[PDB]
Amino acid sequence: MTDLRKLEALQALHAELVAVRQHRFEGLQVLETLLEEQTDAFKALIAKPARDTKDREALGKEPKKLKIGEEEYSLNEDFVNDCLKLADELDLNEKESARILIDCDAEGDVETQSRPLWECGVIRFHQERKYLLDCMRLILEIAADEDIDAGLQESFGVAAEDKIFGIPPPWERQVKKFIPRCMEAMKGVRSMLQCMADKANARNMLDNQETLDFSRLSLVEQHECLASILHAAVQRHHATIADFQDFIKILRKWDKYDHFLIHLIPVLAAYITEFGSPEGMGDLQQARRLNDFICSWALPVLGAAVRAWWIAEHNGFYLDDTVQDLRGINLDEEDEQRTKQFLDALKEGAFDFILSVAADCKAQEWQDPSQLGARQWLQRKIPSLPSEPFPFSHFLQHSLMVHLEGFVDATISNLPDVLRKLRTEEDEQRQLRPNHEQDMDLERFLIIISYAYEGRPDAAMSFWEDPDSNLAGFLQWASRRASTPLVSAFCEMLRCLADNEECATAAHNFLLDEQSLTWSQIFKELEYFTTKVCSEIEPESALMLECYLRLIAKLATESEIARKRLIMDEDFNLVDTILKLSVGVIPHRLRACIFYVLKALMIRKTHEELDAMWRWVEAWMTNPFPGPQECMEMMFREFGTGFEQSNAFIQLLTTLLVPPEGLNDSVPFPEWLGSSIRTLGIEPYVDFVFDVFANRTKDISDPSQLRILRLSCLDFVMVCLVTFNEDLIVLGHESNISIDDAMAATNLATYVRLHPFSRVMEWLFNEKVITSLINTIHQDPISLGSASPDSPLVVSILRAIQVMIKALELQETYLHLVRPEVLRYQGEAGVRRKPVANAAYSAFEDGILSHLSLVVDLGKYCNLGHAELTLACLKLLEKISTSSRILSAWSPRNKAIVQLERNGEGETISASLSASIMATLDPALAASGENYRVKLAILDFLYACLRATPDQPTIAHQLLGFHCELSKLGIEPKGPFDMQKSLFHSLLNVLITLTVSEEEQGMRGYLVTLKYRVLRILQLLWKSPLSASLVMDELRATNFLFHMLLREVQIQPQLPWDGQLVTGCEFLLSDASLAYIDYLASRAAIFEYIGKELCSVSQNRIPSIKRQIFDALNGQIFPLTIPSIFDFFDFINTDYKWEEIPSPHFTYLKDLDLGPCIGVHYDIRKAQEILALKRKEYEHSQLATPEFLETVELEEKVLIEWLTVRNRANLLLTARLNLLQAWANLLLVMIESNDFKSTPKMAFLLQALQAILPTLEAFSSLKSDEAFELARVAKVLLWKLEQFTVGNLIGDKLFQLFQLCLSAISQCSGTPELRSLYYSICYRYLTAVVDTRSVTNARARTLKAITLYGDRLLNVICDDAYGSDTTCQTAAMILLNALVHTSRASVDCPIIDALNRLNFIGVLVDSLKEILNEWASPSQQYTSAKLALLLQLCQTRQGAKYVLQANLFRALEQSGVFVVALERHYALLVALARVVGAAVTARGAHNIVQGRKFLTQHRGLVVHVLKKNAILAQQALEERIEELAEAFMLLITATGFLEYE
Amino acid sequence: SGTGLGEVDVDTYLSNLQTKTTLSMIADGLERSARDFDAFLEENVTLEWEAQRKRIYQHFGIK
Repeated sequence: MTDLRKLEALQALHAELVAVRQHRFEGLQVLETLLEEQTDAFKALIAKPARDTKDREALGKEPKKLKIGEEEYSLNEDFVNDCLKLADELDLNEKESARILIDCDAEGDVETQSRPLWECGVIRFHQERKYLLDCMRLILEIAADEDIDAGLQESFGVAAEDKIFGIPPPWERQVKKFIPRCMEAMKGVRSMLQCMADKANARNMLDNQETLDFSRLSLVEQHECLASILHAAVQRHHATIADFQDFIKILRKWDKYDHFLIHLIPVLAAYITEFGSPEGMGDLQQARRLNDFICSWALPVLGAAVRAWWIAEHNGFYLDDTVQDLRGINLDEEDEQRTKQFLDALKEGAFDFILSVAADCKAQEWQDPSQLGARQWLQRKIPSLPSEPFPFSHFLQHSLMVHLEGFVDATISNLPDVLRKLRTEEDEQRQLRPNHEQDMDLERFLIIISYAYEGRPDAAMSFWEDPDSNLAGFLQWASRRASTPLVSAFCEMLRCLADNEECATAAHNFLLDEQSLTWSQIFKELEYFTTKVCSEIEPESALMLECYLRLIAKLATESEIARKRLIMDEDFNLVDTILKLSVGVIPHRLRACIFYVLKALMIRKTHEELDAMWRWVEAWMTNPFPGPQECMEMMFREFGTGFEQSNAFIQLLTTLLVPPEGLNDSVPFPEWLGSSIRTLGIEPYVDFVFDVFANRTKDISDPSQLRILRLSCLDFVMVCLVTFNEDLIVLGHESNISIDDAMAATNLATYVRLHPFSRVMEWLFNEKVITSLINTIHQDPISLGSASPDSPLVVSILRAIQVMIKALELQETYLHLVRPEVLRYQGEAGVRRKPVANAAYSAFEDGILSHLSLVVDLGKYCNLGHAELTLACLKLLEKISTSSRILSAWSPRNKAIVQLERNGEGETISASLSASIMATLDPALAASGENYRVKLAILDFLYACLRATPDQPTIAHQLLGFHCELSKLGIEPKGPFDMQKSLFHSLLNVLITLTVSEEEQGMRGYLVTLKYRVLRILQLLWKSPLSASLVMDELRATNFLFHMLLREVQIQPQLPWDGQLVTGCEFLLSDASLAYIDYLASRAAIFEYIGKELCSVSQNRIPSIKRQIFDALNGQIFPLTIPSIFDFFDFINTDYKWEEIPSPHFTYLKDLDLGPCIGVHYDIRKAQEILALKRKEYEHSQLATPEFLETVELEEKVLIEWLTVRNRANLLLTARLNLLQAWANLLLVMIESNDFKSTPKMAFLLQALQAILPTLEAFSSLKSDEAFELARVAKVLLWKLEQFTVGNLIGDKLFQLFQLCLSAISQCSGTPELRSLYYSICYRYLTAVVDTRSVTNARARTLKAITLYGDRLLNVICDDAYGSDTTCQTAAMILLNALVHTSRASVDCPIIDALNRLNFIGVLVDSLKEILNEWASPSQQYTSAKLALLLQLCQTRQGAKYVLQANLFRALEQSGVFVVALERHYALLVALARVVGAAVTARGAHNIVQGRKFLTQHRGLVVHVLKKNAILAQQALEERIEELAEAFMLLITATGFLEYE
Repeated sequence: SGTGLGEVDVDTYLSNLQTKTTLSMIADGLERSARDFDAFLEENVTLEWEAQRKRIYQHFGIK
């Protein structure tokens, strides 16, 4: 929007500043326009108007109407009370509080948080200052960024100078400075916090605790922002002596140690650096006065640290006598004074306080267990923090480290003699009284140095570039003979000074000899301690050993030369020493450090290193100084005690299982591991890991340690499982022993027997494992909500879900190609193994189907926002719903539907899913947008849940907002789905508001996939009759099809797909084919839904929606216009030639067919193996193998594409077909169910005819699948039939269509159904259209068109007659009658002669026999049409000769043929008598003999009919009898039987 | 109301439409054949001897 309030404006400004900070300058003008609107806001940092009594009285007198600026509002008894409460809580003016509450009400934040209005007002008031200060902080930070353009760096600087500091720019120009305003603001914030704490303690000594905590967080953040702004202002040299004295006085009056001091220490540090150090107002006259003034305090350590810093920064002046004047001033006196002052400051605990502050600054919730107890062995007497949740930022830590390293450099380059004398005094004290422990000043200082130089290689390199500088000098001097604490501190410093590889290599080269410390003395001391332990130990020795181990591990992890040298050094033997030391009696810390050192050494390794490591491990575990089987388990149980050593050993094992090539054959361990002794190889290790993870997880009290151990175990299991070849074993078991030789079989057998995958699965089939897993996944929601995305709990849950997924995937492979082989091997050979699996649990689902809270926890974990965790939970739920045993146990009433209806879990899950799918996505990060991935995962889950077992309800129906009842569904009153607020309605909304028509690219791909998945889900819900009625009701009540049509887009060969054109050859190979198929399926589903709804509305006899549907279809909306249905018929185009494909030459591999490749799906591997075998045979033939090889290769690179192309093409084809079918169906529903007049719609009929004309002309005889769909609709619409032009056009189109039908009939194309459709189309044309110069011309032209084909078509018509099909034969029989009639209408006829030449009359008359057996029913109508055709021929004079030569008199006798059944019998008799009479009377006196013979042989029967003639069924029977009598009388009078007498 | 009231499905709707079209075509063909036959008989009998053809038989055969 644009009319944003204060909160929204500040939020937008903060977002723009953060974007610009992340190297995104797409909002420069936006920032320039925003900074001008909030100038009054940036002028004053924070200021709350004092509570006025006038406004209070005015609000309390007439709380009816309020006027704020230009707006007016109405006040009520509740809003006035809220205003008064807010003003009393925050002591804010009534007007400002009223404005804040009006803004809160307008924004409508009461429902988003569900809290009192006054609490929301307070939250908004805090957010105001929060953002107002964060904007200034980010502005000042960007103004000093060196990695950006100088222009913007100066623009932001001048903007901050003009707005924040209120100092006008150089091109222009009572007021108060910025430092006093900031100081007053900080004082007010402190007083407000104090008053809030006091009032809270008074009232508590509720539902507002979280609000108070958030307010305190906002206040401390605002204080930190103000401190950073003040530090920046001081660094800009905008301070004076008055502010310095005021700050010093405020410090002297400090009461309690808290985060405020840690936030203000940079302020005074910068003050001293500007005034104290010669890096600013270097006035020696003022410097001496400041020194005399600084040199009351409520905390002596603060004064000591301040004096030490001032002395360290002031020594820069007393260096030379050329840059400044030092005349008439003594040096030795001042030197001794500063020395004694610094010694006093040290004795008071300056460095101790500095170290405590540095430690409390980086206080992390969790720390790596590889550095436990490090830098935490001192005697700290400074009170600790209250442990309240006040986490620090990153800029503050950076500034603190910068200041610390600067102070270190100053102290090292200015006071070397001080450190020398301090070290000598400490040494003398420790010598003259070893029983006592001297001060830790030097150790604390070295630890502070280490903390300063951490993660900053740019500054760490300074200690190695110039080896003859002050830094390198002190580094080399601090390595001489000293005590254990100093050596430990130096080792820790070296460790922390190895953030990269270059620093690690530099430290390695500096420590070794090219006296100072050397590796020789280190290893000598190590061997001495080893021999002493093996033939007590003091804490100092243990600390020294731990420090040495940590340093070695860090060097090996960072450097490479040291890792490659020390690992195989013959003079050191580090591995031997650490192994001899570990086997001794020592705490677990040393063992953990040794394990971490080994891990570091083995983080990158090769075959020889792995072999040596395994050799040493076996040698030291087989006889550690009692049989080996006992010693190994003793050592395992010893290393299992605790968590540090156990976790370190687990990590070492996990690292050792990684192959040297990195993350397929050559399992990462020697195949001969444990061959000497009778051991299973590596199985004992996995067995111990699993039993520890299963049983020894109860002795861990620290939740963090338990989480870390579980994460390590899950990582180990995943590393063991991912190192198993699945496809390899499948191909082996398939073709190795059955096709290939038995040579490589031994390799696969050994791989399957030695790989721990089988044992891992066997353990996974245990109840302890799944119980531990479901307990770890089962945690309270508050922990996950308050935890960090990188928290160990989330990572452990993710690893557990991944392990479960991998197990569910590989359980089949295990039970099939692992279990039987292992069993056979154990039965044949001699192996002693202990089963750890449950025989009852036939599958992995048997052990977990008894846990119902798992799905509940998985669903509740969806409202956390973690993309990976959400996707994992969705995949797990999908796989669970896809199984069969779980749903068989749940629904054998049910257990799942009741589990999710305990405390409204389903409702909140549906709400979270709706809020997620409603969340927008990033157009740039389409395929990477976590939101889109979560949406696709949810859609796939719903699809899989609805597709499996659709008849019976499932969890999907409940999540959609339906009342899942036993074999029944329903909706509840006032429920979420009833109020149109549910997952289904959310999907509908996000679908109708989705636009795919773009300009930069056009027809995007991922939106198409989203809508395709949504439509698939909708179709699955519709087809299910259990969830069809309510769905249709809810859809038709919201005008879904209307919104869909409004969102439709026309397709044309010009609009490209994702910037790619369709005609391009790469289209078939690119991914646009998927989007095209998806769009086709979407159109098909939309057309199907429209047709179904139209049919339903039409069959319900209600014009309420009928006329609306027809208006939307015609292109008008009551007016908004839209393309009609005929416009969407643009996907039928043969120009692309999807069927035709250019076949390359393929000079070689031509004989390689796609037999074994082939639901048209040609597998590529079936041909890949064939071509590989052929290439191998060709190479073995040794005939120009190297040269032509390339040829073959590229040939493959062709055929692969070819294959895929076909597949793609095939898909497209069927897709089109589907769509077409749907369209056809829709069109049918549009023709029959249409009560509207016919003359107005005639235009649409002509348009459809014109559109289908080219389609039929292009697919007249190509394919017989779409022809049926396009011909049945034509047949239908042909029977449902200014005016002169319309009639002429109709006649022309019908005459044109009549040609292709006869063409296809003569060519014998398609199946009998398509031929019957063509026959009907031609029959309704030759019977109604033709039946007056125009009529004669049309008849002659049709006869000419028929003669053009001639007997070629009559032959097929006769062939398809009296055949297998029942309808095609009758259609052909009727078409023959129509043809002969139309031909006679034009004394002879060529059609009868052609039929006689084809021997059709002969077989037709021969089939007359057994007519009684054949005679509503299809056979009845077929025989009726046959007799009608036969009678039609007996009317012509020429046909008489052929009908007589056919000898039908002897055929009608063998049949023995001579109220409704009687009517049909009389009708058949009438037909036969008519045929006989016509045949007799056609020729003349040549057939009278046959007539007389027939009348004499059948005398008497005709007499009954002639005497009979002399309610509806009765009249029909009488009419049939009359017709029979008339036919017999005609036969008699034509034969002349009277003359015979 | 809606969602089904003595209604049918699209799969059966199209089948019923096709069956009705086929039955109507067969009925129209039968009616046209009958009408053509009746017209032919009327044209062939209207020449002469309309009532004599039956009177000769009524006189010869038993009335």
